[PDB]
Amino acid sequence: MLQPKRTKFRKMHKGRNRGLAQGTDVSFGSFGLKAVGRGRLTARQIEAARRAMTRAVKRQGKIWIRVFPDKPITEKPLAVRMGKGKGNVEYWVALIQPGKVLYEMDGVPEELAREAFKLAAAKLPIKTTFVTKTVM
Amino acid sequence: MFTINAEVRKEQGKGASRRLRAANKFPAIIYGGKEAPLAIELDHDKVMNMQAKAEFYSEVLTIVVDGKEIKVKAQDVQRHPYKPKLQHIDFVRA
Amino acid sequence: MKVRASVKKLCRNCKIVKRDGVIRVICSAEPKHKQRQG
Amino acid sequence: AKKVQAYVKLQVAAGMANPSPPVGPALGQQGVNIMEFCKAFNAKTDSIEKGLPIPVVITVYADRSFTFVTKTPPAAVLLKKAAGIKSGSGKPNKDKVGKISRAQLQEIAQTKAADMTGADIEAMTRSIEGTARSMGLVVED
RNA sequence: AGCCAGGAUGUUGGCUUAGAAGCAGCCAUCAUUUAAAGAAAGCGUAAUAGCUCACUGGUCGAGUCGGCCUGCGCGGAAGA
Repeated sequence: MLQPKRTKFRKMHKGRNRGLAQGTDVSFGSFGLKAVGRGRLTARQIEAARRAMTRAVKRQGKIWIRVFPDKPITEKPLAVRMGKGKGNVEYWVALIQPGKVLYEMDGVPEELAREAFKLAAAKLPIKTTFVTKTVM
Repeated sequence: MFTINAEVRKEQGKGASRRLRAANKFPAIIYGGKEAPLAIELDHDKVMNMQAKAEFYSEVLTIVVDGKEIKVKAQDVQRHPYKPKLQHIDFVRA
Repeated sequence: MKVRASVKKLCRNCKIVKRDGVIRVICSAEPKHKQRQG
Repeated sequence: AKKVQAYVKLQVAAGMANPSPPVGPALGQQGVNIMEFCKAFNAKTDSIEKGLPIPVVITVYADRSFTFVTKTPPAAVLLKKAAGIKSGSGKPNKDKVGKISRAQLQEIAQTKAADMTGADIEAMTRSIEGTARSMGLVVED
Protein backbone atom coordinates (compact mmCIF):
# COMPACT_ATOMS: atom_id res chain seq x y z
CA MET A 1 0.00 0.00 0.00
CA LEU A 2 1.06 3.42 -1.04
CA GLN A 3 1.01 6.36 1.37
CA PRO A 4 3.22 9.42 1.61
CA LYS A 5 6.25 8.84 3.78
CA ARG A 6 5.82 12.02 5.75
CA THR A 7 3.01 14.50 5.41
CA LYS A 8 2.82 18.13 6.47
CA PHE A 9 -0.62 18.00 8.15
CA ARG A 10 -2.39 14.78 9.23
CA LYS A 11 -6.04 15.62 8.26
CA MET A 12 -7.18 17.22 5.04
CA HIS A 13 -10.58 18.81 4.30
CA LYS A 14 -12.97 16.90 1.94
CA GLY A 15 -13.04 19.35 -0.90
CA ARG A 16 -14.57 18.41 -4.21
CA ASN A 17 -13.52 16.52 -7.29
CA ARG A 18 -14.41 18.62 -10.30
CA GLY A 19 -13.19 19.07 -13.84
CA LEU A 20 -11.00 16.98 -16.06
CA ALA A 21 -7.61 15.40 -15.46
CA GLN A 22 -4.02 16.48 -16.13
CA GLY A 23 -2.18 13.20 -16.72
CA THR A 24 -3.86 12.33 -20.01
CA ASP A 25 -1.36 10.94 -22.49
CA VAL A 26 0.45 7.63 -22.12
CA SER A 27 3.75 9.21 -21.16
CA PHE A 28 6.21 6.63 -19.86
CA GLY A 29 5.01 3.39 -21.34
CA SER A 30 3.24 2.20 -24.45
CA PHE A 31 -0.23 1.12 -23.25
CA GLY A 32 -2.36 2.79 -20.66
CA LEU A 33 -5.34 2.22 -18.41
CA LYS A 34 -7.15 5.52 -18.45
CA ALA A 35 -10.07 6.56 -16.24
CA VAL A 36 -13.43 7.59 -17.58
CA GLY A 37 -15.42 7.79 -14.38
CA ARG A 38 -14.76 10.26 -11.67
CA GLY A 39 -14.49 8.50 -8.35
CA ARG A 40 -11.57 8.20 -5.96
CA LEU A 41 -9.15 5.25 -5.47
CA THR A 42 -7.88 3.91 -2.18
CA ALA A 43 -4.40 2.53 -1.81
CA ARG A 44 -5.86 -0.99 -1.52
CA GLN A 45 -7.51 -0.73 -4.88
CA ILE A 46 -4.32 0.48 -6.48
CA GLU A 47 -2.40 -2.40 -4.90
CA ALA A 48 -5.07 -4.95 -5.85
CA ALA A 49 -5.09 -3.79 -9.42
CA ARG A 50 -1.31 -3.73 -9.62
CA ARG A 51 -1.11 -7.34 -8.41
CA ALA A 52 -3.66 -8.35 -11.01
CA MET A 53 -1.50 -6.72 -13.69
CA THR A 54 1.85 -8.01 -12.45
CA ARG A 55 0.48 -11.53 -12.17
CA ALA A 56 -1.21 -11.29 -15.53
CA VAL A 57 1.67 -10.30 -17.77
CA LYS A 58 4.19 -12.15 -15.78
CA ARG A 59 7.39 -10.70 -14.35
CA GLN A 60 8.23 -9.47 -17.91
CA GLY A 61 7.05 -5.98 -18.92
CA LYS A 62 7.30 -2.74 -16.96
CA ILE A 63 4.39 -1.13 -15.13
CA TRP A 64 4.03 2.47 -14.02
CA ILE A 65 1.48 3.48 -11.42
CA ARG A 66 0.80 7.03 -12.58
CA VAL A 67 -1.53 7.96 -9.60
CA PHE A 68 -0.55 8.19 -5.99
CA PRO A 69 -2.88 8.47 -2.99
CA ASP A 70 -1.66 11.36 -0.84
CA LYS A 71 -5.07 12.37 0.58
CA PRO A 72 -6.03 11.14 4.04
CA ILE A 73 -9.55 10.03 4.68
CA THR A 74 -10.79 10.12 8.22
CA GLU A 75 -13.59 8.06 9.73
CA LYS A 76 -15.36 8.15 13.07
CA PRO A 77 -15.63 4.88 15.00
CA LEU A 78 -18.89 3.05 15.58
CA ALA A 79 -21.23 4.27 18.37
CA VAL A 80 -19.54 7.64 18.54
CA ARG A 81 -21.72 10.75 18.40
CA MET A 82 -21.30 13.62 16.00
CA GLY A 83 -18.92 16.35 16.97
CA LYS A 84 -16.05 16.11 19.44
CA GLY A 85 -13.35 16.65 16.80
CA LYS A 86 -12.49 15.36 13.35
CA GLY A 87 -12.26 11.59 12.96
CA ASN A 88 -9.14 9.45 12.50
CA VAL A 89 -7.08 8.80 9.40
CA GLU A 90 -8.15 5.40 8.17
CA TYR A 91 -6.93 5.27 4.60
CA TRP A 92 -5.58 7.27 1.77
CA VAL A 93 -7.14 7.87 -1.53
CA ALA A 94 -6.19 9.41 -4.80
CA LEU A 95 -8.87 11.67 -6.36
CA ILE A 96 -9.47 10.69 -10.00
CA GLN A 97 -11.15 12.72 -12.76
CA PRO A 98 -12.05 11.67 -16.27
CA GLY A 99 -8.86 11.45 -18.26
CA LYS A 100 -6.32 10.15 -15.73
CA VAL A 101 -4.09 7.48 -17.07
CA LEU A 102 -4.14 5.34 -13.96
CA TYR A 103 -1.54 2.79 -15.16
CA GLU A 104 0.98 2.29 -17.91
CA MET A 105 2.60 -0.76 -19.31
CA ASP A 106 5.42 -1.41 -21.74
CA GLY A 107 7.33 -4.42 -23.03
CA VAL A 108 4.40 -6.72 -23.79
CA PRO A 109 2.20 -7.26 -26.83
CA GLU A 110 -1.00 -5.24 -26.97
CA GLU A 111 -3.17 -8.31 -26.43
CA LEU A 112 -1.58 -9.00 -23.02
CA ALA A 113 -1.98 -5.34 -22.15
CA ARG A 114 -5.68 -5.73 -22.97
CA GLU A 115 -5.78 -8.81 -20.83
CA ALA A 116 -4.00 -7.36 -17.75
CA PHE A 117 -5.92 -4.14 -17.96
CA LYS A 118 -9.22 -6.05 -18.09
CA LEU A 119 -8.08 -8.17 -15.16
CA ALA A 120 -7.11 -5.10 -13.13
CA ALA A 121 -9.92 -2.73 -14.11
CA ALA A 122 -12.29 -5.10 -12.26
CA LYS A 123 -10.59 -4.22 -8.98
CA LEU A 124 -11.23 -0.43 -9.32
CA PRO A 125 -14.45 1.44 -8.69
CA ILE A 126 -14.37 3.72 -11.75
CA LYS A 127 -15.26 3.04 -15.38
CA THR A 128 -12.04 2.68 -17.21
CA THR A 129 -10.73 2.36 -20.72
CA PHE A 130 -7.66 1.27 -22.65
CA VAL A 131 -5.43 3.79 -24.44
CA THR A 132 -2.27 3.60 -26.48
CA LYS A 133 0.72 5.90 -26.78
CA THR A 134 -0.31 8.42 -29.45
CA VAL A 135 2.44 10.44 -31.13
CA MET A 136 1.55 14.15 -30.67
CA MET B 1 -0.19 13.62 -49.45
CA PHE B 2 -3.25 14.31 -47.31
CA THR B 3 -5.89 16.72 -48.54
CA ILE B 4 -8.10 18.13 -45.81
CA ASN B 5 -11.11 20.13 -46.94
CA ALA B 6 -11.85 22.97 -44.55
CA GLU B 7 -14.08 25.98 -44.10
CA VAL B 8 -13.57 29.37 -42.52
CA ARG B 9 -15.01 29.88 -39.04
CA LYS B 10 -17.27 32.92 -39.04
CA GLU B 11 -17.92 32.32 -35.30
CA GLN B 12 -15.60 31.61 -32.41
CA GLY B 13 -15.49 31.25 -28.66
CA LYS B 14 -16.60 28.43 -26.48
CA GLY B 15 -20.23 28.54 -27.46
CA ALA B 16 -19.57 28.35 -31.17
CA SER B 17 -16.90 25.69 -30.78
CA ARG B 18 -18.96 23.43 -28.64
CA ARG B 19 -21.86 23.95 -31.15
CA LEU B 20 -19.38 23.04 -33.86
CA ARG B 21 -18.31 19.77 -32.25
CA ALA B 22 -21.83 18.54 -31.64
CA ALA B 23 -22.28 18.87 -35.44
CA ASN B 24 -19.44 16.35 -35.88
CA LYS B 25 -16.73 18.92 -36.78
CA PHE B 26 -13.95 20.60 -34.77
CA PRO B 27 -12.11 23.89 -34.96
CA ALA B 28 -8.50 24.38 -35.98
CA ILE B 29 -6.12 27.17 -36.90
CA ILE B 30 -3.41 27.76 -39.47
CA TYR B 31 -0.77 30.16 -38.21
CA GLY B 32 2.94 30.63 -38.97
CA GLY B 33 4.83 32.47 -41.70
CA LYS B 34 4.02 36.19 -42.03
CA GLU B 35 0.28 35.95 -42.81
CA ALA B 36 -2.53 36.40 -40.33
CA PRO B 37 -3.68 33.25 -38.53
CA LEU B 38 -6.57 31.51 -40.25
CA ALA B 39 -9.45 30.05 -38.21
CA ILE B 40 -10.58 26.85 -39.86
CA GLU B 41 -13.32 24.31 -39.20
CA LEU B 42 -12.65 20.67 -40.16
CA ASP B 43 -14.77 17.57 -40.58
CA HIS B 44 -14.12 15.26 -37.71
CA ASP B 45 -14.24 11.72 -39.04
CA LYS B 46 -11.97 12.31 -42.02
CA VAL B 47 -9.27 13.87 -39.86
CA MET B 48 -9.62 11.23 -37.14
CA ASN B 49 -9.17 8.28 -39.53
CA MET B 50 -6.45 10.31 -41.24
CA GLN B 51 -4.48 10.94 -38.02
CA ALA B 52 -4.65 7.27 -37.09
CA LYS B 53 -1.70 7.08 -39.53
CA ALA B 54 1.76 8.23 -38.38
CA GLU B 55 2.49 10.27 -41.51
CA PHE B 56 -0.18 12.80 -40.41
CA TYR B 57 2.23 14.23 -37.87
CA SER B 58 5.37 14.15 -40.03
CA GLU B 59 4.51 14.70 -43.71
CA VAL B 60 3.41 18.04 -45.17
CA LEU B 61 -0.41 18.23 -45.30
CA THR B 62 -2.47 20.27 -47.74
CA ILE B 63 -5.56 22.06 -46.53
CA VAL B 64 -8.11 23.17 -49.08
CA VAL B 65 -9.97 26.23 -47.85
CA ASP B 66 -12.09 28.50 -50.12
CA GLY B 67 -10.70 26.61 -53.10
CA LYS B 68 -7.09 27.47 -52.21
CA GLU B 69 -4.37 25.13 -50.93
CA ILE B 70 -2.23 25.80 -47.90
CA LYS B 71 0.63 23.38 -47.35
CA VAL B 72 0.75 23.05 -43.56
CA LYS B 73 2.16 20.71 -40.99
CA ALA B 74 0.31 19.49 -37.92
CA GLN B 75 1.88 21.38 -35.02
CA ASP B 76 -0.16 20.44 -31.97
CA VAL B 77 -3.39 18.57 -31.34
CA GLN B 78 -5.73 19.02 -28.36
CA ARG B 79 -7.59 15.72 -27.90
CA HIS B 80 -10.71 15.02 -25.87
CA PRO B 81 -9.67 13.64 -22.45
CA TYR B 82 -11.55 10.35 -22.26
CA LYS B 83 -13.03 9.90 -25.70
CA PRO B 84 -11.35 9.01 -29.00
CA LYS B 85 -11.99 12.38 -30.61
CA LEU B 86 -10.33 15.72 -31.24
CA GLN B 87 -10.78 19.12 -29.74
CA HIS B 88 -8.55 21.26 -31.89
CA ILE B 89 -5.49 21.17 -34.15
CA ASP B 90 -2.74 23.77 -34.59
CA PHE B 91 -1.31 23.66 -38.14
CA VAL B 92 1.94 25.55 -38.82
CA ARG B 93 2.41 26.69 -42.44
CA ALA B 94 5.10 24.93 -44.46
CA MET C 1 -27.12 -25.08 -14.18
CA LYS C 2 -25.53 -21.84 -12.99
CA VAL C 3 -27.73 -18.73 -12.55
CA ARG C 4 -25.21 -15.90 -12.66
CA ALA C 5 -25.50 -12.30 -13.71
CA SER C 6 -22.48 -12.62 -16.00
CA VAL C 7 -22.99 -15.41 -18.44
CA LYS C 8 -20.10 -16.15 -20.74
CA LYS C 9 -18.88 -18.78 -23.17
CA LEU C 10 -16.56 -20.94 -21.09
CA CYS C 11 -15.67 -23.34 -23.91
CA ARG C 12 -15.61 -23.14 -27.70
CA ASN C 13 -18.73 -25.34 -27.87
CA CYS C 14 -20.70 -23.02 -25.56
CA LYS C 15 -23.36 -20.96 -27.29
CA ILE C 16 -25.37 -17.91 -26.25
CA VAL C 17 -29.13 -18.21 -26.87
CA LYS C 18 -31.85 -15.84 -25.79
CA ARG C 19 -34.99 -17.80 -24.82
CA ASP C 20 -38.03 -16.00 -23.44
CA GLY C 21 -36.08 -12.83 -22.86
CA VAL C 22 -33.37 -14.70 -20.92
CA ILE C 23 -29.78 -14.94 -22.05
CA ARG C 24 -28.52 -18.55 -21.72
CA VAL C 25 -25.35 -20.48 -22.44
CA ILE C 26 -26.05 -23.83 -23.98
CA CYS C 27 -23.08 -26.14 -24.29
CA SER C 28 -22.87 -29.50 -25.97
CA ALA C 29 -19.45 -30.60 -24.70
CA GLU C 30 -19.83 -30.08 -20.97
CA PRO C 31 -23.23 -29.75 -19.25
CA LYS C 32 -21.54 -27.93 -16.33
CA HIS C 33 -21.25 -24.98 -18.78
CA LYS C 34 -25.04 -24.56 -18.91
CA GLN C 35 -25.85 -21.07 -17.56
CA ARG C 36 -28.74 -18.64 -17.24
CA GLN C 37 -29.72 -15.00 -16.59
CA GLY C 38 -27.01 -12.77 -18.02
CA ALA D 1 0.46 -51.42 -41.71
CA LYS D 2 -3.39 -51.62 -41.81
CA LYS D 3 -6.29 -49.95 -39.87
CA VAL D 4 -5.57 -49.99 -36.09
CA GLN D 5 -6.30 -53.62 -35.05
CA ALA D 6 -4.57 -54.47 -31.73
CA TYR D 7 -1.06 -53.07 -32.42
CA VAL D 8 0.60 -50.74 -29.89
CA LYS D 9 4.24 -49.83 -29.15
CA LEU D 10 5.73 -50.64 -25.73
CA GLN D 11 8.73 -52.12 -23.95
CA VAL D 12 11.93 -51.01 -22.13
CA ALA D 13 15.66 -51.88 -22.76
CA ALA D 14 15.58 -55.32 -24.43
CA GLY D 15 18.98 -56.69 -23.30
CA MET D 16 16.86 -58.97 -21.04
CA ALA D 17 13.64 -60.91 -21.77
CA ASN D 18 10.00 -60.15 -20.82
CA PRO D 19 10.06 -56.95 -18.64
CA SER D 20 7.76 -57.74 -15.68
CA PRO D 21 8.03 -54.50 -13.55
CA PRO D 22 7.72 -51.74 -16.29
CA VAL D 23 4.80 -52.81 -18.52
CA GLY D 24 3.67 -56.43 -17.87
CA PRO D 25 0.00 -56.86 -18.93
CA ALA D 26 0.31 -53.72 -21.14
CA LEU D 27 1.64 -56.27 -23.66
CA GLY D 28 -1.13 -58.68 -22.51
CA GLN D 29 -4.22 -56.41 -22.58
CA GLN D 30 -4.52 -56.71 -26.39
CA GLY D 31 -4.02 -60.00 -28.31
CA VAL D 32 -0.20 -59.63 -28.14
CA ASN D 33 1.47 -62.72 -26.67
CA ILE D 34 3.31 -62.82 -23.35
CA MET D 35 5.74 -65.54 -24.55
CA GLU D 36 6.77 -63.92 -27.89
CA PHE D 37 8.83 -61.21 -26.10
CA CYS D 38 10.97 -63.83 -24.31
CA LYS D 39 12.58 -66.35 -26.74
CA ALA D 40 11.71 -65.61 -30.39
CA PHE D 41 11.91 -61.80 -29.95
CA ASN D 42 15.45 -62.14 -28.59
CA ALA D 43 16.07 -64.61 -31.47
CA LYS D 44 15.11 -61.72 -33.81
CA THR D 45 17.03 -59.19 -31.61
CA ASP D 46 20.47 -60.92 -31.78
CA SER D 47 20.54 -60.38 -35.58
CA ILE D 48 22.09 -56.89 -35.15
CA GLU D 49 22.87 -55.87 -31.49
CA LYS D 50 21.07 -55.94 -28.10
CA GLY D 51 20.41 -53.22 -25.49
CA LEU D 52 17.68 -51.25 -27.32
CA PRO D 53 13.89 -50.94 -26.82
CA ILE D 54 11.84 -51.45 -29.99
CA PRO D 55 8.61 -49.51 -30.66
CA VAL D 56 7.13 -52.05 -33.08
CA VAL D 57 3.90 -52.87 -34.94
CA ILE D 58 2.39 -56.16 -33.67
CA THR D 59 -0.56 -57.00 -35.93
CA VAL D 60 -2.53 -59.70 -34.06
CA TYR D 61 -4.16 -61.99 -36.65
CA ALA D 62 -6.46 -65.06 -36.37
CA ASP D 63 -3.19 -67.13 -36.32
CA ARG D 64 -1.59 -68.54 -33.06
CA SER D 65 -0.92 -65.07 -31.60
CA PHE D 66 0.65 -62.98 -34.45
CA THR D 67 3.69 -62.66 -36.74
CA PHE D 68 6.46 -60.13 -35.94
CA VAL D 69 9.42 -58.55 -37.75
CA THR D 70 11.55 -55.87 -36.04
CA LYS D 71 12.55 -53.16 -38.57
CA THR D 72 14.22 -50.02 -37.16
CA PRO D 73 16.45 -49.22 -34.17
CA PRO D 74 14.94 -46.12 -32.49
CA ALA D 75 16.93 -42.91 -31.92
CA ALA D 76 16.17 -42.43 -28.15
CA VAL D 77 18.74 -44.90 -26.74
CA LEU D 78 20.72 -44.47 -30.01
CA LEU D 79 21.17 -40.80 -29.00
CA LYS D 80 21.72 -41.84 -25.36
CA LYS D 81 24.40 -44.54 -26.03
CA ALA D 82 27.13 -41.85 -26.23
CA ALA D 83 25.73 -38.46 -25.12
CA GLY D 84 26.99 -37.58 -21.61
CA ILE D 85 25.66 -38.50 -18.16
CA LYS D 86 23.43 -41.61 -17.88
CA SER D 87 20.67 -39.99 -15.74
CA GLY D 88 18.74 -38.04 -18.38
CA SER D 89 17.94 -34.67 -19.91
CA GLY D 90 15.82 -32.75 -17.33
CA LYS D 91 16.34 -29.17 -18.61
CA PRO D 92 18.92 -29.88 -21.34
CA ASN D 93 18.78 -26.94 -23.80
CA LYS D 94 19.10 -23.90 -21.48
CA ASP D 95 22.58 -25.22 -20.52
CA LYS D 96 25.14 -27.53 -22.27
CA VAL D 97 24.37 -31.09 -21.10
CA GLY D 98 25.18 -33.30 -24.10
CA LYS D 99 27.14 -33.16 -27.34
CA ILE D 100 27.00 -35.45 -30.40
CA SER D 101 29.44 -35.84 -33.31
CA ARG D 102 27.47 -35.53 -36.56
CA ALA D 103 29.34 -38.08 -38.75
CA GLN D 104 27.85 -41.09 -36.87
CA LEU D 105 24.39 -39.48 -37.24
CA GLN D 106 25.12 -39.08 -40.97
CA GLU D 107 25.91 -42.84 -41.18
CA ILE D 108 22.97 -43.98 -38.98
CA ALA D 109 20.67 -41.60 -40.92
CA GLN D 110 22.29 -43.07 -44.06
CA THR D 111 21.33 -46.53 -42.69
CA LYS D 112 17.79 -45.77 -41.44
CA ALA D 113 15.43 -45.17 -44.39
CA ALA D 114 12.27 -47.26 -43.56
CA ASP D 115 10.55 -45.38 -40.68
CA MET D 116 11.51 -41.82 -41.67
CA THR D 117 10.15 -38.86 -43.64
CA GLY D 118 12.74 -37.69 -46.22
CA ALA D 119 14.42 -38.66 -49.53
CA ASP D 120 17.73 -36.71 -49.29
CA ILE D 121 20.68 -37.12 -46.87
CA GLU D 122 20.79 -33.43 -45.81
CA ALA D 123 16.95 -33.35 -45.63
CA MET D 124 16.93 -36.01 -42.86
CA THR D 125 20.34 -35.08 -41.37
CA ARG D 126 19.23 -32.27 -39.05
CA SER D 127 15.95 -34.09 -38.28
CA ILE D 128 17.94 -36.43 -35.98
CA GLU D 129 19.80 -33.25 -34.94
CA GLY D 130 16.25 -32.04 -34.20
CA THR D 131 16.16 -35.00 -31.81
CA ALA D 132 19.48 -33.53 -30.59
CA ARG D 133 17.48 -30.29 -30.12
CA SER D 134 14.98 -32.46 -28.14
CA MET D 135 17.41 -33.79 -25.51
CA GLY D 136 19.56 -30.60 -25.73
CA LEU D 137 22.41 -32.48 -27.43
CA VAL D 138 24.84 -29.88 -28.82
CA VAL D 139 26.03 -30.98 -32.27
CA GLU D 140 29.78 -30.72 -32.91
CA ASP D 141 30.04 -29.08 -36.36
C1' A E 1 -21.20 -21.31 -42.81
C1' G E 2 -22.40 -26.32 -44.28
C1' C E 3 -20.91 -31.10 -47.15
C1' C E 4 -16.99 -34.79 -49.30
C1' A E 5 -11.27 -35.96 -48.50
C1' G E 6 -5.86 -35.70 -46.25
C1' G E 7 -3.70 -33.82 -41.38
C1' A E 8 2.77 -37.99 -40.53
C1' U E 9 8.26 -39.31 -39.32
C1' G E 10 12.85 -39.04 -35.54
C1' U E 11 8.55 -39.00 -31.58
C1' U E 12 9.38 -45.21 -26.53
C1' G E 13 12.51 -37.44 -27.59
C1' G E 14 14.90 -38.48 -21.92
C1' C E 15 11.66 -37.78 -17.88
C1' U E 16 10.98 -39.21 -10.53
C1' U E 17 9.59 -42.16 -17.30
C1' A E 18 6.68 -47.10 -10.43
C1' G E 19 2.19 -47.30 -16.05
C1' A E 20 2.75 -40.92 -19.98
C1' A E 21 5.02 -44.82 -25.49
C1' G E 22 1.79 -36.36 -28.05
C1' C E 23 -2.21 -37.56 -22.63
C1' A E 24 -0.91 -36.25 -13.39
C1' G E 25 6.44 -34.18 -15.99
C1' C E 26 10.06 -30.29 -17.35
C1' C E 27 13.20 -28.41 -20.80
C1' A E 28 12.98 -27.84 -25.57
C1' U E 29 9.49 -26.66 -29.44
C1' C E 30 13.18 -28.63 -34.59
C1' A E 31 13.78 -30.59 -39.70
C1' U E 32 11.40 -33.17 -44.34
C1' U E 33 9.40 -35.74 -48.57
C1' U E 34 4.38 -32.05 -48.90
C1' A E 35 -1.46 -28.08 -51.06
C1' A E 36 -0.80 -29.24 -45.23
C1' A E 37 0.45 -30.83 -40.26
C1' G E 38 1.09 -29.03 -33.36
C1' A E 39 7.69 -33.83 -30.56
C1' A E 40 -0.25 -32.52 -30.08
C1' A E 41 -5.11 -27.30 -29.65
C1' G E 42 -9.92 -30.31 -27.01
C1' C E 43 -11.48 -35.07 -24.82
C1' G E 44 -9.73 -39.65 -23.52
C1' U E 45 -6.90 -43.63 -21.08
C1' A E 46 -3.42 -49.56 -16.50
C1' A E 47 -1.05 -47.83 -21.59
C1' U E 48 0.32 -46.98 -26.42
C1' A E 49 -3.95 -46.40 -29.17
C1' G E 50 -8.61 -44.08 -30.41
C1' C E 51 -11.16 -39.33 -32.89
C1' U E 52 -12.04 -34.18 -33.95
C1' C E 53 -9.29 -29.77 -35.03
C1' A E 54 -5.36 -26.04 -36.20
C1' C E 55 -4.13 -26.05 -42.26
C1' U E 56 -5.06 -27.63 -47.78
C1' G E 57 -8.03 -29.71 -52.15
C1' G E 58 -13.09 -30.47 -54.34
C1' U E 59 -18.77 -29.08 -54.01
C1' C E 60 -20.89 -24.44 -53.07
C1' G E 61 -22.35 -19.18 -56.26
C1' A E 62 -22.88 -13.54 -52.97
C1' G E 63 -21.78 -11.47 -49.47
C1' U E 64 -19.20 -12.29 -44.88
C1' C E 65 -16.12 -11.45 -40.46
C1' G E 66 -14.85 -8.66 -36.07
C1' G E 67 -13.79 -4.15 -33.66
C1' C E 68 -15.07 1.34 -32.69
C1' C E 69 -18.60 5.72 -31.84
C1' U E 70 -23.73 6.08 -30.69
C1' G E 71 -29.93 6.34 -29.67
C1' C E 72 -33.53 3.26 -27.36
C1' G E 73 -34.30 -1.17 -24.80
C1' C E 74 -33.05 -6.75 -21.82
C1' G E 75 -30.93 -9.22 -17.50
C1' G E 76 -28.68 -7.98 -12.79
C1' A E 77 -33.89 -6.71 -9.57
C1' A E 78 -36.08 -10.40 -2.76
C1' G E 79 -40.46 -8.06 2.50
C1' A E 80 -43.61 -8.26 5.42
